[PDB]
Amino acid sequence: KSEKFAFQAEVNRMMKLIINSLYKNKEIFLRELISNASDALDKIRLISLTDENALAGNEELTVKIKCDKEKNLLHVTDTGVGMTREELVKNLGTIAKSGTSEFLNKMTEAQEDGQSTSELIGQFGVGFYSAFLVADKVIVTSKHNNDTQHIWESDSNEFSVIADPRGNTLGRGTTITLVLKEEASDYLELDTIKNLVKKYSQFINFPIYVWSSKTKTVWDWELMN
Ligand SMILES: Nc1nc(Cl)nc2c1ncn2[C@H]1CC[C@@H](CO)O1
Repeated sequence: KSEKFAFQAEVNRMMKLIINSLYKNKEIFLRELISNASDALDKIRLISLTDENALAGNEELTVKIKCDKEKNLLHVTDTGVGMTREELVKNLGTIAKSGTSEFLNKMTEAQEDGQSTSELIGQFGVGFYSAFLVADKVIVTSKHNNDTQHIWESDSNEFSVIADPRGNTLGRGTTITLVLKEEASDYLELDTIKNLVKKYSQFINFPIYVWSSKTKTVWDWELMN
């Protein structure tokens, strides 16, 4: 079943531009993943204004983050609109999305004339690739109302997509899972991530939770808002 794909040339070049742009600010990857989740949440919310059964698969609209230090994984899950198999292949593997080409051009000039590019990335919502600053592997599990649950996975040298054998566990939404580099083990620490989630979510119109503990050990979603 597992079908392999090569990234489109432009995306390879875009990945490199993005990476070298935030290379001294690796922490910004989290802000972009949260921003992406926010976008996905706004889409499903707008769709709910028309489609009455829009939220059936998952009546909540949240962003939930969890550190799995023991597995060296960081997970960013949203109950947003999700992506069908085709959207996983197209949105992550190519520049087809309308204004992505515009970003490639502006981001290239800006970077040339010493202008800030940090805002461009957030502006055109192409911050997903900054995950490769702290991850050796990025896995995107997604469930869209019009398709079954799939998994996209990449080490940046190519990518695969397979139907998720685990069935439909998300309900609706997306999970970005990062297999962190050694140099980034820090992002496995609750205190660190929790701090980042707050410094980058105070402007999100959706509730943002981090799976934290007290310590007898109590585990539950802590609202960072
Ligand atoms: N979390 C995401 N949810 C949805 Cl529905 N789409 C996403 C998400 N993260 C990334 N994408 C899509 C939109 C931008 C594109 C390239 O980063 O991939």
